[PDB]
Formats: sequence, C-alpha cells, structure tokens
Amino acid sequence: MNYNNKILVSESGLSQKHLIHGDEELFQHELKTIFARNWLFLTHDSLIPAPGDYVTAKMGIDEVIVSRQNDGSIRAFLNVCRHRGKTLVSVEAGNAKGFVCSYHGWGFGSNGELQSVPFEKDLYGESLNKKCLGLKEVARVESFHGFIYGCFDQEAPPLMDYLGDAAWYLEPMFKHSGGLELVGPPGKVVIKANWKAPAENFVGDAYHVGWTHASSLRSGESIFSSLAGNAALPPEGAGLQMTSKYGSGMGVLWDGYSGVHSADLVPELMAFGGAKQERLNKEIGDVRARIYRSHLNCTVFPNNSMLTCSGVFKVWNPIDANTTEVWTYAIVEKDMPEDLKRRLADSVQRTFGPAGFWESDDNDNMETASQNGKKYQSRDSDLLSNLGFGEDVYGDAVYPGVVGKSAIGETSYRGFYRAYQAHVSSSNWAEFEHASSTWHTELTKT
Amino acid sequence: MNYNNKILVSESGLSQKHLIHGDEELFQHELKTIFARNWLFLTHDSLIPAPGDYVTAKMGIDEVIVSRQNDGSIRAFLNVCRHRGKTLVSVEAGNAKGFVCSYHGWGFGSNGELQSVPFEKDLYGESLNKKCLGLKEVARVESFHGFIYGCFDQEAPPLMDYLGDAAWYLEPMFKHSGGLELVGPPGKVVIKANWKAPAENFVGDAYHVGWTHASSLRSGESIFSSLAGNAALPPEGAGLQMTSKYGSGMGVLWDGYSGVHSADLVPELMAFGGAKQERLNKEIGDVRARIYRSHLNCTVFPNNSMLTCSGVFKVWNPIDANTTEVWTYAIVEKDMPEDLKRRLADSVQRTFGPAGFWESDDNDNMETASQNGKKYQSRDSDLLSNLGFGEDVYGDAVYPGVVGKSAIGETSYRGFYRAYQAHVSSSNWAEFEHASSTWHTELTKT
Amino acid sequence: MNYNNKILVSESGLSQKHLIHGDEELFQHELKTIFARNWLFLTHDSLIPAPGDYVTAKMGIDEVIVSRQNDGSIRAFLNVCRHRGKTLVSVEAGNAKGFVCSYHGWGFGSNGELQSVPFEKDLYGESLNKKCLGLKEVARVESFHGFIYGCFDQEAPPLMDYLGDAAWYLEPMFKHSGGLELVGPPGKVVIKANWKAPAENFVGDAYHVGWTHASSLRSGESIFSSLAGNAALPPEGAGLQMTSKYGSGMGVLWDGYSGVHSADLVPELMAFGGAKQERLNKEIGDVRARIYRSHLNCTVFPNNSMLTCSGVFKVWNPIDANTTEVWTYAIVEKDMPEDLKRRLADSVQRTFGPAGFWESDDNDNMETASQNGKKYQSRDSDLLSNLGFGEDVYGDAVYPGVVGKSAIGETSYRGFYRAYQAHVSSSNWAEFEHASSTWHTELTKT
Amino acid sequence: INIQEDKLVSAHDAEEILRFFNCHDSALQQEATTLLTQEAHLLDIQAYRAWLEHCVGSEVQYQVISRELRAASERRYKLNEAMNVYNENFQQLKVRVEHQLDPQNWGNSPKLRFTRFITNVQAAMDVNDKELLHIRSNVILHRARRGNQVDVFYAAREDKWKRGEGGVRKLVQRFVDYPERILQTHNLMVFL
Amino acid sequence: INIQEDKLVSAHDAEEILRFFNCHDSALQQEATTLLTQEAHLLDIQAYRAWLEHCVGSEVQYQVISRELRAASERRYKLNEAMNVYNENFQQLKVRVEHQLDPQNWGNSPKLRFTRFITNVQAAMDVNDKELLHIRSNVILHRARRGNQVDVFYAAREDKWKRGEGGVRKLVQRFVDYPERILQTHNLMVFL
Amino acid sequence: INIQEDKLVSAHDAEEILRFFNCHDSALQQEATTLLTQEAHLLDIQAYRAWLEHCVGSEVQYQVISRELRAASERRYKLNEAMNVYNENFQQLKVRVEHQLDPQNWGNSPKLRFTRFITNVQAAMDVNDKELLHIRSNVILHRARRGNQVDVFYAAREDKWKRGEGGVRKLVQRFVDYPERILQTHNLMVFL
Ligand SMILES: CCSc1ccccc1
Ligand SMILES: CCSc1ccccc1
Ligand SMILES: CCSc1ccccc1
Ligand code: FES
Ligand code: FES
Ligand code: FES
Ligand SMILES: [Fe+3]
Ligand SMILES: [Fe+3]
Ligand SMILES: [Fe+3]
Repeated sequence: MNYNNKILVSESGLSQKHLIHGDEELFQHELKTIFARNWLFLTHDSLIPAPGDYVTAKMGIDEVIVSRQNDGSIRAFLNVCRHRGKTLVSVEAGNAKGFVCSYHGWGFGSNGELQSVPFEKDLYGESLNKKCLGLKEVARVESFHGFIYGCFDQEAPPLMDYLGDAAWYLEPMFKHSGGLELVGPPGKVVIKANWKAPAENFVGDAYHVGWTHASSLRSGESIFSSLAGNAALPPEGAGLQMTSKYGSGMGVLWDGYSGVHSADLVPELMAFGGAKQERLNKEIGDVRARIYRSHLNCTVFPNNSMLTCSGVFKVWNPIDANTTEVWTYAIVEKDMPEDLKRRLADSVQRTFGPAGFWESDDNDNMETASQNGKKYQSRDSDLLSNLGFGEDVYGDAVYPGVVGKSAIGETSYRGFYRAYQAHVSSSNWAEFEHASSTWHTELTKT
Repeated sequence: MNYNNKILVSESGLSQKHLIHGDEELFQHELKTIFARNWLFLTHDSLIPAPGDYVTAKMGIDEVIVSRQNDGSIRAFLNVCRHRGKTLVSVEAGNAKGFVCSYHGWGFGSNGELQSVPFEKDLYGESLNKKCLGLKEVARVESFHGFIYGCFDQEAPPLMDYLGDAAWYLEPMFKHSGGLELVGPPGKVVIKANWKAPAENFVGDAYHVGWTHASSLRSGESIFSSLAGNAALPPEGAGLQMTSKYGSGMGVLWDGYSGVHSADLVPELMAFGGAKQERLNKEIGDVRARIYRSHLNCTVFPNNSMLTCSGVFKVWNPIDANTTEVWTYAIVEKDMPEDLKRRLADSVQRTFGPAGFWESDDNDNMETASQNGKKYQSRDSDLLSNLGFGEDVYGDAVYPGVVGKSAIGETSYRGFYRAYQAHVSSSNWAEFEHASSTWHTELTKT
Repeated sequence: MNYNNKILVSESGLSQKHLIHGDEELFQHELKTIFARNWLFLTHDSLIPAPGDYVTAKMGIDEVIVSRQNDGSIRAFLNVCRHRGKTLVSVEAGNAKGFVCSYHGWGFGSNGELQSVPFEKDLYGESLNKKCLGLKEVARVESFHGFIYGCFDQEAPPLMDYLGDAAWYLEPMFKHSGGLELVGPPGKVVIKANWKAPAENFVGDAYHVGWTHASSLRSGESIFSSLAGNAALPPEGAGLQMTSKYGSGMGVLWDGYSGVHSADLVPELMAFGGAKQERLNKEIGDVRARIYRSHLNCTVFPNNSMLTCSGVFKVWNPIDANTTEVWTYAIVEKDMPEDLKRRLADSVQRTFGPAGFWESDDNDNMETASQNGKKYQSRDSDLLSNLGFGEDVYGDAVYPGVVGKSAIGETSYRGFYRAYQAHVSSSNWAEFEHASSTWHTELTKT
Repeated sequence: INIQEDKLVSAHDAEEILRFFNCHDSALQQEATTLLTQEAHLLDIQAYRAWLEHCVGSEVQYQVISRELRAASERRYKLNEAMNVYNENFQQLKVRVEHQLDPQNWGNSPKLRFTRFITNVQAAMDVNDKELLHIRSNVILHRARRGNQVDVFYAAREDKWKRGEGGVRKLVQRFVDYPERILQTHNLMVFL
Repeated sequence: INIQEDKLVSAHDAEEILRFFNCHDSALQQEATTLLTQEAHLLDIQAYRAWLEHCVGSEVQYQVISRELRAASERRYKLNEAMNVYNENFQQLKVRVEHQLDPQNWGNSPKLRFTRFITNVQAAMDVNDKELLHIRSNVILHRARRGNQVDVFYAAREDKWKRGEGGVRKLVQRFVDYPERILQTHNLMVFL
Repeated sequence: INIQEDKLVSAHDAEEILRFFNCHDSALQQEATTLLTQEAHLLDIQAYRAWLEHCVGSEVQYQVISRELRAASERRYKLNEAMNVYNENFQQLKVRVEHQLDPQNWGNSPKLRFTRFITNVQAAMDVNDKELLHIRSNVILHRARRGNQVDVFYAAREDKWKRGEGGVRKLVQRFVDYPERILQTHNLMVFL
C-alpha cells in the first residue's frame, strides 16, 4: 500500500477505510508514523516520586525504563541491553541506582550510562568505549502537571503545544484542582481489538453510551443513568465536543462530577466537586470552574484516554492490528480525603478495570469492529463519522478548538482521524505540519 | 508470485504445486479469485422456511446474514454494521423482522434496509441518507431444489449453468426423489488443513477409502465394507467419475444407497431406496433412477461437498492456508418416515460429524498434506493426479461431462484443479471463460 | 530487504543487526541460504545400527527419514509421500523394510524407491513410472566418527572440509578416545528464541557462565564452580577460543573433563579422563591428549551444538524467527563402564535437558534477546561481539584456525557471524567461497 | 430456584439442582467418586473393552450434544435446537471401541496419551426408582499425540448409574451438553 | 515453615499453611467440599440470585487482587502493591448480578457457558471464632461463548464461611491473589 | 484386564489397575487425599525446604520420563525407549531446591506463581510390604510468570509413600510418564 497516496481517511475525516482496524502492514507503518513520532503516556510523578524510583512502560511495541534521576528530573531508556540485546528489567516498578543485565552482568546506571562491565580490565583492557554504550534514550520526556509523556522523535512539538486546544479543557482538573495523583498499579488485560477502536470510543463517542451500556446504566446506579436503553436523550446544552490540531479531543458532559460511580459515591462526590467549584469560580471564572467538575471523555493522541471525574485513566498499548494490551489506572484529586481516594480507586476498577462491568459492555463492539477490518468484503468499506458535520465551529469566544456545541456527535472522531491520516501520509513532523496548515477549515467545511 | 503466469496446476490438471495447500499469499489471492467469484453454500429452505427466519453463514472468510423475506424470497447481507463496522448478529439462527446493532443502536430490516437510527431527528436531522446505508448485499442468491447458494460476483453464471454437467447426476436425488431436507444444526469443528484437502478428497477420491478407512470399514459394518485394508477391489463397472467446466465433480458408486451407514440401517435403507427407484424407472428412466439410489461423493466447487445416500453434507470454510472450519449437516429425503430421518441424521454425525469415526480417519492425511505444503523442500514439489488420464471421455451418449468409466481414479481431481487454475489466473468471469473454452479437450488429451 | 547489499553483520563480525533474531522474512531467507545449503545433524550410528533401523529428523523446517540400508550405508529422504504429499512416517524411530502411506497405501522401500502401489495393474496399468517416483532424497549424507550429517545441496564441501579447523579440536574426543555413542531418545522442548541465540551462546560464550549460571554453579557442585556470581575469573591460560572458515567454532577450557556434572560424578570422571589421557599422550602427543579431556563448547555451523566432557549434544531446530525446538542428547565414550554411561546420560538431562537446571538459567536471556529483535526501536540496533578483537591469530604453530588465546572472548561469535553473512548474501557455494577468500584476514584485522 | 427471577437459568438446570440440594448422603458421594475415578482410569489407559465390560450398562444411552447458538430472547424459531455428537447405544459404543482397537487405525500409531481430571462429584438416588443413581461430575480431558498435538476438553456430565451384572453399578445414561460450539480440538473423538 | 530458611515463602502464605496442618477434621473437609461444589453448580448454571441467597453472607468481602511485579530483593519501593479487580460488599455483588441478568446485557446473548472445577479443598475452624470456618480451594474456570471464544481461569481461593440465616453456612470473605499479571482472557468478568 | 484382548493396554498399566480394583479402603483414600493436598500446597507457595522435610523420604526416587514415539506394531527396534527428564535421589532434589532458593537465580524475580490441581486420587496398601502405600493421582500444574507467560502441565503420578521420621508418611517414589513428547512450556522446571 502506498501511504503517500492511499486515502485511508476521507476529506474532513468523514469516513475511514475499515481495513485500518485490521491491516498488519498498516500496523507496522503506524509503529513508524504514529508511535515513534508522537507523545505517549509513561507514568505519573506519584508512581516514581523519589530518586531511584523506576517503572517499565510500553511506547508502541517497545518497552522502556522510566527513572527518577538524582536531580529530580525523569529520563527514559529502551529496556534493552547494549551488549547482546537481552531485556534489562523484568519487573514493573521498583527503586534502584542501576540495572544489571542477567546475561553477562553489564551494569547500567539509573542515568542510562554503562557504569560497569565484569572483569573489564582483564577482558577489554582500555578498548571498550563505555561512553558510547549507554542505553538507547527516549529523546523527549515532558510533564503535564505530573503526567509524564515520552516521544522518540526529537522534532516533536513540546507536549503543551501538542495538546493544543485540548489543554484548556484539561487544566481545570489537571492544574487548578490542586493536582491529580495516579493510583497504581494498573489493571492489565489483553483484548482482541485494534488500539484505535477504544481510542476513538473515548475521544468522541457519547452516542454509544445509552445503548452499549444500557445494562450498566440500569444496574450500577450512577448519575448518567437516565440514558439506559436510549430511554432518554440528554437535553440541549448538556455538553459539547472538541478536537484539536494534533488529534487530541474530548466530550464534555456538563456537571457530571460523579461520572459512572454508583450511588454509594454520588452524594459525597457531588458535594466535594461542588465545594471546590465554588472556590475556583473566583480563580479561573465560572465557565472553567464548571469544566473542572464536568465529565470529560478524552483521548490524548494517539493511545492515552481518560474519563475525568470518573477517574478512569487508560493506555491502549498496541500489540498487532487485532491485539491491544489495556492498562487501567485511577486518577484522584490530591486534596481528597485518603478514604475517598481509596474508594474512588476501587470504583474505577469496579467499573472500568479488568473486571469492570462497564468496560465489559464494550468488548464485543471493539473486538468485532476491529476483526471485521480483516474480512475480505469489508476491507474497502467505509466506517462513518459524519454525525454533526457542518455544525462545528472554530475560534469560539468561550470554548477553543474545533467545537460541536452538542453532547452527542462525531466531531472528535473527525479531528482524531484527520491527524491520523496526516501522520500516516507524512515522513516527518515538517510534513505533518504542511499537511495540517488548514486543519480547522477542513473540519468545519459546509 | 505472479498468478497470471505461475503454473500452479499443470496441463490437463495432471499435477499441482504442493505450495497451493500452504501458501498464505495464495490463500489471500483465493479470497478474491475463488471465494468472491464463485457460488458458495449458504443454507436450505428447511432451515429458514418462514418469513423472518434467518441464519448466519460464512462466504469465504466473510460472514453473512441469510434471511427469508416476506415475499418468500431469500436475501443475504454482510453481517457488518454500516455505521462503524460492528458485527450485527451474534447468533447462528433465529426469527426477526430486523437486526439492531449493539454499539449505537442502528436498526436494519430483514431486507437489509437501514430502518431506524436512535434519536435521528435530534442528531442527524434530515442529513442522514438512510437509503444509501443498507447492509452490503450479496449480489446473487439462487436455489437448487431448496439448497441456497450465494455469490458476491454479479457476473457469475446462473447457479444451474455453474453446476454444468454435475446437475444431471444430482437431479435424481435432489429433484426426482420428491426433494431433500437439510437437518440442522450442523456440527462445527476446526481442522488444521487447507480447504482444498477435503474438497479434493470428496470430489474424486475413491482410491483412499479401502486404506484410509480400513478400521471404519471393518468395525462399522456398512455396505462398502468389502474394501477394508484393500482386501478387495470394487469389480469392473462398479461406478464412474465425472467432472465439469466450472469445477464441480463426483464419483458414482452404483447401488450404494445405504452408504457408510452401519448394519442397523442397511436393510431399511436398501428397501426404501429400491422401492423409490422402482417408481422412478417409469418417470426418469432406468439409468437415472439407478443414479438416484447410487452413492455420489461430490464437491460443488469450490468448498461444498456431500455424500448422497450416506446423507453427509459439508462446508469447508476457509480460515487460513492451514486452517478450515468444517460444517457438517445431514441430508434426508422429505418423504422418509420421521423416525428414519432422525436415525439417519444421527448416523451422519456418528460417521462424519465432530466425533465421526470415519471422518477421524481422514484427519492426519489432510492436515499433514496441507502442512507439508509450507515446508521448504516441498513447496515446489508436484502433487500427482494422473490416475486414469488418457481414458476419460466427453459427450458420452448416456453419462454427461468429462467421464472416467471406472469407480476409482483421479478424473475429478483434474477437472477441479483445471477450474481452480483458470480462476486463479483470471481477473474476472470473462477471463475464466476464455481460459476454459477448450476445457474438456484439455481433460481428455491422450 | 536486499540480502545482496544489506549489511547484517559488520566487517570482521564485530556486530550484527538485532533484527536478525526477529525478522521473519530473513528467517524464510535462511531456509534457503543457511539450512538448504549447509550440513545439518541427523543422527548417530548408535541410534540406527542395524539394517532397517530408521529415525526421523528435522533439517531446517523439513522432516526427513534417516534409514540404515542393507549395504550398511545410510540414506535420508523427505518424509513426504510422492503421491499427494501426506507425511509418510509418524513415529520417531523404529525398524522397517519400508514405509506405507496411510492415505492411498503407496509403499516405499527403506531405499526410498516406490516399491508398490495398491491395485497398480487394475488402476494404472503400465502407465505409472515408479522409477521416477522415489522419495525426494537428501543429496549428501556423511559421517564424522559415527555422527551423521545431511545436506540438501550437492555442491557443499565434504563434511570433513566443512568442519575446517574445528575438526582438529574434536578429533581427540571423537576419534582418538575410541569413539562416542549418542544416547537417545533426546529431550524435546520448544523455546521462544531464535535458533541463533543458543547457537551463538554455545559457539563462543564463556563470558556468560559465571553470571547467568551463578545459581547452578553455586548449587550444583561442579568443577567450574569457582565462577559463581563472577566471584572469580579463570586464570590466564585457562583456555582458548577458535573459529573456522565455514562458521564452526568452540571454546576450550583446559582440563575440565567433569564439566557441569555435580560432585557425585567428579572424582570418577576425573579419574577416567586422566587415565585415558595418559594413554593418548603416546599416540597423539601431550597437547592433543590434553584437548581430549578438556571441556569444549562447540557449535557445528549452523545449528548443532555440544559440550564435550559434559556430554551435552544439542540441535536447535528452527520453527520461526522466535521459535526453536531444542533436541538434547547425551554423548558418552564407548569404552566407559555401562553404569557410568547411564549416570552420565541422566546427568546430561539433569543439567541441560527439558528440566535441565543449567539450561533453565539461559531461557530468559535467549528468549528476550530474540524477541527484542522484533521491537521497532531495536531492529536497526547493533548487537556487539567485539571482545578480544585485535588479539586473534591465525596459523599458530600448535592451535589451528582463528584463535584467541584466552578462555573468555567473542572470537567464535565473529567467525560464526562472518560465515552467516557470507551465506545470506550468496546464491550458492561458489559465491560463498568468493565471499570467504580472505576470511581469516578479516577476523584478525588490527 | 425460581427461573422467572433467576432469568439466565434453564428449567432443565433448575431441576437438576433440586436433585442434589435435598437428601445428601456422604457415603453415596464417596461411592460415586470411586466409580468415576475407576472409570476414568480405565479410559486413560485405553482399556476400552474393560470400560464396556465393567462400566457400561447394556441399556446405555451415551449422548453428547452441540446446541445451536440462539438469541436469549428468541421465542419464535422452533427447529432442531441441537445435534448429536454422540448418541450411542451399547452396540454403537462397541463399534467405536472396535474402531479404536483395530490394528489398521493408523491414527493410533504412535499410541495416544490420555489424562482425565474428574471433579465436582455429586450423587443422589432417584426418588422413584430406588436403584437408579444420579451422578453429576465435571471432566477435563487432556489428549496428546504426535509430538506436539495437544487437545483439552471441558464438560459437565449428567449420569445415571444402575446395578447390573454381579451387582456392579454401571452407566445407563450419560448426557453432556458440550460447552464450546465450534470445536478447536480437531475432533471430539474422546469418551467424555 | 521458617521463612528465613524457606526464602521464597511469604509470611502470609506461611500463616495460612499453619492453619490446616494442625487440627485436621475429616468431616469438616467433606462439608467444605459439598459447600463449594454446590456453590460452583449454582454459578455454572448462572443462577446468580440463588448464589447470593444461598451462598453469600450479608457481611461479605469478595476480593480478587492483581499484584504488581516487583523485584524479589526489593526493599525500598513502598507504593500500593496491588489493585482490586474485585473488592465487593454484598450490595456491590448484587449490582454485578443485576448486570448479568439485565435483558439488555448484549454480551449475554447467545447464552454463555460456564464449567468450574474445584480441587484441593482444605478446611479448618478458626481458633478464636468457633463459628468461623476457613476453607481453601483451587478453581479452574472455563468460559465459552460466541462459537470460538474460550477463556480459562486458574486461582487459589482463601475463604471464610459462617453460619447465617437458617443456619446455612455462607461466604463472608473470599480472597484471591490472581496468578497471571496480564489477563489473556479478554476480561476477568467471572465469579471465581 | 486381558491385554491380548484389550490391545491398546500396556502390561504395566494393567498391573497398576489391578492394585486399586481389589481392596478398597475409603479411609486410606481420604488420608491419601490429605497427604497430596498438603504436598501441593507446600509446593504452590514455594516452600521447597518444607516440602523436602515434610513430604520427601530419604530413599526417594523422583522420576519423570519422556518416551520416544514408536510404532504400535514395532517389535524389532530395542534401544532406550525413554529418557529421564527427572531421575532424582534426595540429594539431587536438594540441589534443585537450593537452585530455586538461590538469590542469584535471576529467573525467579519477579516471583513465580504456581497453582496445582490434584484429582483422581486412589490409594492401596502394598500386599507384601504392609507399610508401603501406593497412591495414584493426576495433576494440572499452572505456572505464571513475567506478565504474560503461562504454562500448564498435565500428568498422572504413580507414587509410593512410606512412614518415616515421626511416623510421617513421605514420598519414596514418584513415577510420571509425561504425556506430551515435545514440551510446549519452555521447560519442565516444575515439581510434578
Ligand atoms: C467512553 C466515551 S463516553 C463516556 C461517557 C461516560 C462514561 C464512559 C464513556
Ligand atoms: C469421500 C470420497 S469417497 C467416499 C465414498 C464413500 C464414503 C466416503 C467417501
Ligand atoms: C555454553 C557456552 S560455555 C559453557 C561452558 C560450560 C558449560 C556450559 C556452557
Ligand atoms: S546481553 Fe546484557 S550483558 Fe550481555
Ligand atoms: S457500529 Fe453499529 S450502530 Fe454504530
Ligand atoms: S498421499 Fe500417499 S499414497 Fe496418496
Ligand atoms: Fe463504552
Ligand atoms: Fe475419507
Ligand atoms: Fe548458558
């Protein structure tokens, strides 16, 4: 397939070829043009707070070690020995000043440097150039309010610019709330879906909630519960959708601070978020304070998703075109009482974790939609994302980005796939930029 | 591999490259030139007799919904939602006026039409063109005496013409018997063989029976039992072999109406078939009435096989070059007593079903012959099908098609693979026809 | 990938691209340029000593039948029927005058000839040319002191020349000891590693022993035990490394006759080997008699490895780029008391068999190093084998081949990969020779 | 169990539950465990004639079904719900046993290896035939052959056992509703 | 067990061992086997309301954890060692049961098939609460659906059971430390 | 069992059957079940020193074989029919235990997870050594490590157990003929 020419995503992101969820050659191409090029979620300050603390993380199909340095910075390195390529670290988290390879005993520092080689003097003499044998380092590592992302491509925009218009929406909860903590360890489960299936669902799919999650809505006694079985449509003005230049986007459901949490947490959460909102009015204004306690379903392009207020935090780690390893963490506000944080974390896993009853509702949808992308008669068929097209705006006086002023639509699908196509057809960041110079105009046509 | 030029099947179908049972690129090419082009078995009237009745079926690797319409016709559709590609139907059979997608709730009629979209007015307004969003329909659906076949290619010959000379042989049992019923549900088992391994075996392999099925012949007390361990050769005139332009073919074993059924059914069957034969003499003549109660091992090209009289009905559903999903139904004559139909159906599964002891004899043969097709030193080796070559006739005064007037030979292999090669090297039906204008001459050379 | 031009192994074998352990296209290319071209281990005289005795063996991904002929020679044939390609033999060893196919009953002799065809006269008449239907024969089958190797390529050097300079080192144990026996049946286990990972480890990796096998060294009370946890370096002159033109190489650890065997065998072995060494001094000289009772870790290119004295004998049978089927036999000296042979064989399996505690130490190292070769950021990375480079010699007055006069180094890696690259970039033996005309000069540069 | 409240429970399953929840006889559960363990041992060592002689009643129905996947809410489509993978009388089991023992059963060389794991044994006498013993048990059946072929079967077995010749309790009915619709084990050629 | 000598044994595991090695009551092991076999039967036939009513105590904690992989020699890193796949009280189990029984739970059509194998049952009374019964058992749980989806779960279960209403022994605590860190079963949506 | 009639049965298997079909002692089967359940618990929690001390006799032979695949009709080829995956005396088991417990056994970090399922227990006293107990049982052994590595072993175990120090019954022989010829579990580094 010629990725320079092949139209995988139509103009304005209105449709995508179904093969994108199934084609293994395209998956391999994505490793280069999506995962090796873009910002990927690694960890949070709260999981590696002290010097020597480290975790392992996936970046695409590669594995990295993510380590807190003595100077307080974070550096990340391929989890691969520079000698004969053995996997250096076999655990998920810990604290160490270095990592020793179990094959021939080479010792690397937390700073990636080759610090020791067994019997170096007797064996290599002075001939081993250790300065050139440090672990392969992730070129870019940046933080968004404690949330640590990495990028293999030195040419990437800074993480803040990469978030584009989505940053404005995330800031009330990520910054102005006093800060979030990630509660680990994550749940980890393999699903037989393409990584794009859950990514697209979290970025912009409010339409599916009433029908897909009918049983969870009816049973689980949450606030979004009126929607069960499409019994009711959210009223006009119930929310909006947004998307951005570099692909990130989200839905906003006004006031939904208790999210998917069952009735046992609803009064406590609604009291807590409302109290903080009252304080934030004076600091960031009424609209942004309201956004703080509004439910955001967001994907940070390409494969990191979240539900704020519900507190669900996801990484859709790619394995092959029909296999994805799902990592599920909980996010909590630092200034919540500890007992509430504990119950919120359990509730995140209860609803969206490995035995998450909500998340289970999505399995067949995402697995079969992905697997159908391999089927002969469906490869060249068109997946539709035209809902709300022709009613999106850009440059709004209050809400930034490409915005659909309705709670349910496919605005965020369109921006996600516009960015996806621009990357797949580009050889580098400069080409992506050239392919994106009229990004918002394309999305708001008609 | 260049399929226009590569000789996969030699002149007259005398040999095939062993790679054809193992090569995954060729398997992918077959999805286009074999499965998307030819007639494939779907279901029988008896399984969807009433308006609203439906079943799911495979057509190649695609899945379709096959539905009885209100007007009594049958239409078939890809089991894939037109919105974002989720699998619509997750059951194997039922009765419904429509199918609702579990992802966003789109509702399709039994006629494939997009009939409803949740909250269409509020969400899409008048902008959703539902008339253009019907399920992707199988272009051609035709019946051969209740047996329903589908074809994705509008340009295909009518099913009757496609059966060619094989139709004449099937008609006594399929038509003149008063009609057959398919007894469901089918057994379903995955084997590690190429679909062509069982297809070629059923189309023309009488040679294997005495040796492969020695233990089943000896133990199972059927009529074909003299053959166990090659203890005896069927006498001269015991049967014949035929093949046809579009690839279908069969063996005929004269008078073998009780087939593989154990002694507990032999007297009853031989009485029943003989009685009907006596009536049919006056209607269709002695030869064709005899064919009615003669055992036919047949493959309807490409991947539907059967044993008449034994009542075994097979679909060899392709998964990959070394994986096939075997569907096994029983066929019975409608005017048989119900108790006999029940016992015949059980006996079909007993012998050739998931725990079919006869079918088990074939496992290693078909799996290893298929898997050897991937082995480096065997890829370019020649599978032989030359038995009986130079003694086939065409245009016989009594028996139509390319015919070998002997019970054991490889006549039907040659016609099967001649058609296979003509399809693999052609881009469409017109090219197949051009490649087949001297089909019988090629098969009867020397 | 263009294998004529792609530098997979750098000059002097100093490094290899990590993709070589993971790339499936290269694996397929290796089937042609490595496994179909080179000498591969089949069996030993001791396993098929009598006329009619046979075993099955893998040669690359192909399976062969290896049969003792009536004249005392050995011939080997593809385990594939010449009719329709079924696997002929389904057992691992036995005695027979022929092999009958379970599909249509064709009978082949132990000499590969098609001897019988069921009902040949009635079915084929005189038209079946059986003389042309013998099993596909392995072109070359030769013995090195009872050890039987095969090669599909008629143009290969004789086995003795192919062993090159490595033969001199193997002869004291293989020839002058009075001869070895292979004790079967082998252990058989699948590991998720590339075949080159264990091959390179056995050919030249003394560096890993103290660290990888720290726990086995400490627990298992063998003679090499001082090395546990890199507690001690073998003294100067403790051994050497060698490599050869056609890729075979080994490490020599002076005097280590009891090898990895636990203390329960150490006194008995050290007495036995020392006694035979005293006799051999007068026959082959002190140096070669010492080599006899010295521990050799050797790979016979490409995928046969051994530890003499320890008595471990390995075949790394390739399945795909990250899958290898490990066959483990024991070697014993024929003139050892039978009870010692039995205990030695058990000890070989105890240490290096399917539950070999030493071999288990190597699993993660070889599996992860292989699997990392598929990871995007590691494919184009360089595996290092530069230890000892610039200190190797050729043409030494006492020790032949390219030799590093130290016990620990990567001399044998360099020669192994030099030969590997020369084969992968060549279309035939003549081209390999042209690519190897300055082989030792390349390895001893600087 | 009220199946109007417990919506996922079939009438058949609710009836079978009722059988074991009532009279519980510990000695009977132990007898049943012995009976099934000995049966599994005979099958594992491929003593199929011994199995027939010692474990299988002359009036046996040995049945394994495969049920077509239908909608949970389906109430109109009425055609055959299941097919019989097995539905054997004694003579039909004997045919299958002879097929296993035939020296020209090529698939049985090299010799297969069977290992059976029997768990969850429950036993209860029939309330109306005091000589009819109901036994329920689950089986994992591991079959290995030809170097690297490995097939594992999983099933619940509803049995009836009755004293036959010599007073030996023998199988007069086995019913298995096989839980996997599409077999991924090459075939179901094993005695569950 | 001295865990200073038996280096791989956790303090928790050593304590649980001590519980069963002491007083051994054969009758209690048999009662426990019955209790668990009946529980597994109710779950296998998807009688989830019956399971709650008959098997689950009002004060239950039903917990399945997934433990982060850490170095055997790790002694500095102190953050949350595990997450809760399940950590349910009775009302939370009821929510999950209602979710299973809801007619708009699309994933439950066609009906799932469950088969559970319970083994290695051990039982001991608590030394301080003479009405608290400790039961340990291992489970293999086979779930089949949608033609060719097959998921097999493996776990050890540390239970506490206590007599509740009508004197019926019911589950008041189940603890499972799930042995596979990354699930390869699509989800853990089964009651272990 | 007549092995001339039951053609697939080996002489060894027929002899082992005869042992359990005769004298049946329910109490002995229960003792055997306890012995094996406790052994499996110690192994599952990786209390390997405790296993040696409490479960393994000083005179033990611990043997697991792999048998070469030969023709069912083979009667001429006579060379070694099997190799020993294990064939350990007590000191050799101790070496393996020390290897497991060594802090430089890198493969044991992060800590492995074992779950064993013991079924089909049969027990009988030896007819000639009244202190020798024959125990047969089947094991499923699940080993999980490193996030997504999962290996499942299946075997039948022929044991002999005898009262040793303190009158504690200990293993004096275990024999397993491993049913899969080519291992698909990376290794057989588990105690069956
Ligand atoms: C996941 C896309 S939208 C959404 C809203 C609420 C909960 C869960 C999801
Ligand atoms: C299957 C090819 S021929 C044949 C004849 C009789 C029974 C079964 C097969
Ligand atoms: C395997 C490479 S070196 C070596 C030496 C001794 C034992 C085992 C291996
Ligand atoms: S591979 Fe890491 S030290 Fe050699
Ligand atoms: S995928 Fe079917 S309604 Fe959206
Ligand atoms: S395939 Fe061997 S005789 Fe036909
Ligand atoms: Fe959802
Ligand atoms: Fe057949
Ligand atoms: Fe090693």
